[PDB]
Amino acid sequence: EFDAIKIALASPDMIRSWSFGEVKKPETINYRTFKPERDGLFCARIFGPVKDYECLCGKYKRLKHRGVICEKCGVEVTQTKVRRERMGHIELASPTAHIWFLKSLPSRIGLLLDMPLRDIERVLYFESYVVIEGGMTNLERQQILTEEQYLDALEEFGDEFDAKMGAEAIQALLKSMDLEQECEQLREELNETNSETKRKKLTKRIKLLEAFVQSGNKPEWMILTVLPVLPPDLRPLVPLDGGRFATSDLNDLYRRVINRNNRLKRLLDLAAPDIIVRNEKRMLQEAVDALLDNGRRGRAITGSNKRPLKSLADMIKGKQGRFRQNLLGKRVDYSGRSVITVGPYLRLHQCGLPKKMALELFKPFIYGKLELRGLATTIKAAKKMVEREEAVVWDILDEVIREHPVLLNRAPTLHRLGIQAFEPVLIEGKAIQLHPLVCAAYNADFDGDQMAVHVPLTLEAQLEARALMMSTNNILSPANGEPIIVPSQDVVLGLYYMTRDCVNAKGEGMVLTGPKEAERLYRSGLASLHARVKVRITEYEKDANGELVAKTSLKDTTVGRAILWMIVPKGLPYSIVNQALGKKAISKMLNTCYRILGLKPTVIFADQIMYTGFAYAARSGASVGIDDMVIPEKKHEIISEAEAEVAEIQEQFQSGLVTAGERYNKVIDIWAAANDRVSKAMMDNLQTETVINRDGQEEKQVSFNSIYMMADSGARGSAAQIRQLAGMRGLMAKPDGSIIETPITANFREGLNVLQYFISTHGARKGLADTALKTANSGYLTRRLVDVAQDLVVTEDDCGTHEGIMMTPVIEGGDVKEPLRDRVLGRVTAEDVLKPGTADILVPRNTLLHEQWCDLLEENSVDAVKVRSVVSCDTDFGVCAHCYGRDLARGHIINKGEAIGVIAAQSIGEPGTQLTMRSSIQVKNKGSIKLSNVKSVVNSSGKLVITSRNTELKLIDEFGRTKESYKVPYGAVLAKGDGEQVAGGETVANWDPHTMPVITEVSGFVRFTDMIDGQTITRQTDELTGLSSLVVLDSAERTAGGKDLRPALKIVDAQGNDVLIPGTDMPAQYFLPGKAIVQLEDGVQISSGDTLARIPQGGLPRVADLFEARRPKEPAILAEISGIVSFGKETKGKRRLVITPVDGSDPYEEMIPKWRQLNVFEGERVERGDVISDGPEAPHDILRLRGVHAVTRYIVNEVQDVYRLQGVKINDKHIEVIVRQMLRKATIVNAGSSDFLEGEQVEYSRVKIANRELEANGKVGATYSRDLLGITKASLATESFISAASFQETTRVLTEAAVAGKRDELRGLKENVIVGRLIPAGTGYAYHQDRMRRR
Amino acid sequence: HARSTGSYSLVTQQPLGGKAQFGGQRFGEMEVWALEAYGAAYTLQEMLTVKSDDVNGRTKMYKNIVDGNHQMEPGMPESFNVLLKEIRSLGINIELEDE
Amino acid sequence: ARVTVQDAVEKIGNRFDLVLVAARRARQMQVGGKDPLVPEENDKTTVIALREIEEGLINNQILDVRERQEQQEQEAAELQAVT
Amino acid sequence: GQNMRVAFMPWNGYNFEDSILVSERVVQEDRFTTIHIQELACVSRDTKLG
DNA sequence: TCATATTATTACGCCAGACAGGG
DNA sequence: CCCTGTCTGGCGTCCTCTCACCTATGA
RNA sequence: UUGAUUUGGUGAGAGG
Ligand SMILES: [Mg+2]
Ligand SMILES: [Zn+2]
Ligand SMILES: [Zn+2]
Repeated sequence: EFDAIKIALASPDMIRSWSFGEVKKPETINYRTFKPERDGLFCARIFGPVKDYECLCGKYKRLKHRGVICEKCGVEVTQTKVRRERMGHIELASPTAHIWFLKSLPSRIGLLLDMPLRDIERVLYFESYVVIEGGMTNLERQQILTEEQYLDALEEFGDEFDAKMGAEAIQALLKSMDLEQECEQLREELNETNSETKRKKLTKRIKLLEAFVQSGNKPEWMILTVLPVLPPDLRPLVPLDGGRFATSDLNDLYRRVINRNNRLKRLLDLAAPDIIVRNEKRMLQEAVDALLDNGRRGRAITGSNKRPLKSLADMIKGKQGRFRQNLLGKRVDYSGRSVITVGPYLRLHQCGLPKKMALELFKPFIYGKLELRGLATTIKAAKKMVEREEAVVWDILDEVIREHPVLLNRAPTLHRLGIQAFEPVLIEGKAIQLHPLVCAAYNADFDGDQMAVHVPLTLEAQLEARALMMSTNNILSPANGEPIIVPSQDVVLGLYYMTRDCVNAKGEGMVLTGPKEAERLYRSGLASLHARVKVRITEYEKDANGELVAKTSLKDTTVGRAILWMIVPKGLPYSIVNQALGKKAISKMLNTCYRILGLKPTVIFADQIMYTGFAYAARSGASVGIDDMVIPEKKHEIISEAEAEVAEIQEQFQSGLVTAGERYNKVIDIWAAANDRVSKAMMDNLQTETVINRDGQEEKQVSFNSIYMMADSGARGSAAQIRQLAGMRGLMAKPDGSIIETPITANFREGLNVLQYFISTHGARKGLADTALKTANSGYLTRRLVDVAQDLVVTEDDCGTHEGIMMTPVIEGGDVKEPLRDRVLGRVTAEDVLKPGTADILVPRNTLLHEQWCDLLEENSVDAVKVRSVVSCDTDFGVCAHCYGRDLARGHIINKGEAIGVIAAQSIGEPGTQLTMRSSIQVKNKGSIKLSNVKSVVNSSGKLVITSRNTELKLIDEFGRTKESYKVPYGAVLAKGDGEQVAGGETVANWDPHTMPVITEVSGFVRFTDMIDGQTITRQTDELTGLSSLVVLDSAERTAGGKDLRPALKIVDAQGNDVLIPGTDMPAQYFLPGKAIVQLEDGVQISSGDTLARIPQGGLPRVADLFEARRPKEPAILAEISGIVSFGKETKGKRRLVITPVDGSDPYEEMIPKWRQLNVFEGERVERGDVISDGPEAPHDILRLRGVHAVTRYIVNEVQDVYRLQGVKINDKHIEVIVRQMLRKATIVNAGSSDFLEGEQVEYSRVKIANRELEANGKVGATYSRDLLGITKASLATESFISAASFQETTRVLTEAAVAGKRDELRGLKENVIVGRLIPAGTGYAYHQDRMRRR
Repeated sequence: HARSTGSYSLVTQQPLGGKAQFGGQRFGEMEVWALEAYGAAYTLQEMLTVKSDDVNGRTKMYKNIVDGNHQMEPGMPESFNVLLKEIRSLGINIELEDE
Repeated sequence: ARVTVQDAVEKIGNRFDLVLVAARRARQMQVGGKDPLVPEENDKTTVIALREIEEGLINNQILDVRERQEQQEQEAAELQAVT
Repeated sequence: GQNMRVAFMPWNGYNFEDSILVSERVVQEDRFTTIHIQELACVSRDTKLG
């Protein structure tokens, strides 16, 4: 029907072509009758007749002459909705410049006429004059004029002289502004200057000057001359219940503009003096500016009472504009809403739906069914039948329900599992019965929740509800590989009580010929549900190629494990039920069933799990009592020993032996130790309290205490909650953030007294305030993420590359945190992984790594896999099917089409609620040493010291994988060496961080080069020791006579000649920095490893500051080019740093703020990506210095650290694709033979297809540079202005798109959700393939 | 509460809100993102064009349902043409291009 | 009856084209003129379409072959009725 | 509210997350049957045409 | 009833982005 | 002229339910 | 050709 939406400026001829009549009078309506005004705002001739095909006043009351317009009516003759499309125009007496092009920041008329905003407004509000082609006088064109400047000029240049003001003058300036001429000038000005600031100031002005010439937008279209009025139907005038009309705000705005315009026409008729018509035109200017965007000028106008009234731009922008309130989200027919309840008899593809809601939602299907049978005739009869609800429409209703799915939806839908399609089962009742397992997907408890039902009307929508959105199809969460139909709380208690054991019961050690008579012995009353027993089970192992082989054997098991074996499908082994089956074990039971036997046995087995869990939890009778919370007998003596310890510490505090901070630290330490001891006392007293004999002496076992099974099963409860119900509830913290030294020694079974409950209320009010304010940032994070993603659709099958990121296991310094099988599960390898022995093709180079491949990776102990990542995908406008990976909720690769940006954005932002808002190296294991980034030297004693700061100390095992990693500073005492074998727990590293070592490479004698006591260094003989040290001063304390003196130590031989560095001809002089203290004095012979000086010195907003890419306040500074380094100017704002490369060109430098403790010396050579100071590091520096793969590893590690600290499983594909959407823009460095500009920022796919269709020719391409935009700056900088207008500020984006003449080749998800068509991702990707093919 | 078809608002062609007004459910923004997350392109297309806003689409759909033909004739939403007239009522010339 | 469409997804391996093929078929049965290739257990046209897909007798190629056969039948009908 | 005999146990899944399973003796005795009152106004204002 | 047309409170918290000031 | 406080604008969660209250003037 | 007004907007409170 139509391609792209084009936006441009509105010419006065274009506004007269939209229009149907000039709106003169401001008179709205008659108000005493019902008729409007002829001819006012709500006219007849200008727009249309209120009534359909009627002259409002009187003629044509049938259907013959539609169109005639008599003189007595001055009325058109069409439809009732004809006025909604027709718009009027107000002939503004005095020109008024647009507020969107005068105050957009930056203003469109501000950087175009080369005039400051302040000066532009002055003249615009009749407060300053502006010259326009004066003539032969001493005045510029842009230069303004004041009353005094004009008065004198008036008497001076009375002849050829022009100096107007207001929009009129502004219009002229714009009108008489040779665009083309300015281009060359600006272009020549940019090529004839070197000023950095000017360059950017000139490139931003020429960009908007050449863009205006590229389109059909004129400079004189900025000023509004023929103001357009919105259709009445769109500014509706309806009365509320009563006798008055509740009028809209736009009618106030238009009525004021028309009142003022009529006054201004009458004053220009009457020839009023100058100051009267200046105030009149100024009031018209402010009235127009208030109509368009109210409140952007000084304080907004108001009708009733002090609240400002809502203008047109406030009908567009905001949370309640048209995008976010009526075009992205709509209210919807065939929909319903009610309170949910359980109904556990359901199968997990069906839900209960009440009869009253079912007869209301399915009224047209029932009408069609009733008309088909022949029971009635006309539609009315059917509506009377279902209004009466006779006895025959319920069979009609059960025949329209049967195979027709519905979309259930819980009201805060965060990820895609919050809309699932069921089949209805009709309910006597008024509450939606919802299958319990599905509740863990919706985050739906049953404490008063409500859900909405939606009906797929058409046939393609019924098939999408059955084939994509059915609840049997969503059994794996799309964020990872974990099953989302995990059995939640009652059913794991029923299983944990069923499959367990006790050392004596009915039927101990009897033998049973099958699981059927195991259940028969449980039901008849001859054995117990947990009584250990040899049974004969027949497990089917499918060891052949798709053939199930039976093996039958006698397992020593219990009765309950055989009864649960009657429900397990064929292929799973018996050892999946042989254990005790908590919650992690039943989750991996369903996961192994899904990986082996597929989907249909896993659906039917999930239902049979839920049924048998509910049934035996009912048979269990697992209550909770007051006696179940067993108080430790050792608890009171532990509290008295802690009270004796705080008594000892305070008796030392009365005598002043210890400090106050050490007292507070000792009290918090002994109460933490006593808390851990009380928790261990109660945990022994709960986990093994049952001690029952069997045929003789006693024997112990794990307890059948009720609260212990609710904790050990993982149903509801943890260690901390069961700790607070029996042991002491810790040391609660006051809202100051610091802890309180007197704990809450009473649990909940004993009574809390008053003060302890008040401290508890501190600790809990902080948590409720944190959740109720955290949810806003979590939701706004999901919004920013799905609007930066929004476009990215799997659109190929292979990009045809060999690049991809290097997935290693991540190791922080403790034991190996996340194994390689968690990171390289289901992601397609980049090059073929060599087997760790020698040069073998273990896996090929384009294989998906599912579980079988990952097990053959874990057997061979594969180091790290080079795997394909989304950020390395070469596909223009989308992601190919291999560089994404596995489907994650489907076992296979991602299909051609499935929108991965939206599921990724939801999977990152959905755990936003669970996240929070507000010496030396000791080895642990026993293995082999390896060093990386190492340049070292052996000292005199033997400990290998390091001459490199950035050395990584890895502990490699005997197999080949890397198990530990650490960072060792410059100059540390390593107890070990390279390639060595150590023992578990042996200290291998040592240093002093408070004393920066200035250790050497060679030996010799020490001379004090440029070290003079009195100006350079100072004499501070030590007080308490006597062994003095010449203390080196810094460059700020010494005066300007000797500030140029750099103290240093250079090593010589026994004669005095300079001992050179081994490898060069340069001596090894070390320039001493500020605040140093000389350790080894003059004449002392040195060696390696000996110092030459003493140098003394996060949750959810972290996720936001990583995706939005803020800078930290003190970033780590780096080096943009390798080579030698040196210092510069002495403290003029900053302290300089000059880097001269060995082979490369010199002139790069950087002025470091000198408040940082540096890392580099003067004789040190640096590299790109090498640190100069320490602290956090901004991602833009990673991108422009190290590489794209470096910054994607930086973001995925720095945000999986937050998601792992709070314990959420998210696969890394989602963070890699939001990282792709961050660094999608690029900047040009060398324009080459293309049509770009020098420092123009252009999107990367554009410049790559440009120089890839030019490089296929003879011409060599253009060399770009990638840039990393934060997510809101990157979604507002898009080549599709509806995508950047449905999101944040619409004023800025619509003026930029309007003055650029931008066009929206739709080509994404939200443009097609706005404009009302098929999404180009899902089922509609075939439709968009067809439409893109047929052009 | 449930709604098949009844009265709507004035300015927009979408259904009213509430229970005291016999109105339908606001199919909000995150539900649209959840349908985009699946392949529900046709479910979303009737969810924002036929069931909600487009007047010719919904009258043709009601007659198509009661004839026994589950098929939608979509058209363009009315609130987007309301957007075009509110943007166009500024000094902005927003259009709809070639066939 | 119908709980999962997994075999139909196996025989048309895209999971997004299953909806389109079964929608084309269920419109051939609903308005439609045509009668199903499979016994119906009082299932609706959705489940009869997907149930035809699972036994491997409807895909995109069979529907285009049948529509070419109907176009040739209409061509022969027009030619043998007029001339 | 009113005081009722309550057992703490899982009963066949009908009290799964926070749900509550109630006998018929609670609904036979009218021991929660509350009474609601609705005011409804009707006015015959002279909007227009008499 | 039918045209006439706008004044005497303060008490968010970042976080970019543009601007006059000065070593 | 390159840092720099300082000022100005622009964000800040979805869905639902109940109730009340709506410009002054004026020969 | 067989019938009608809240959405508009504010404020306050509540549920998940
Ligand atoms: Mg709840
Ligand atoms: Zn007439
Ligand atoms: Zn690729």
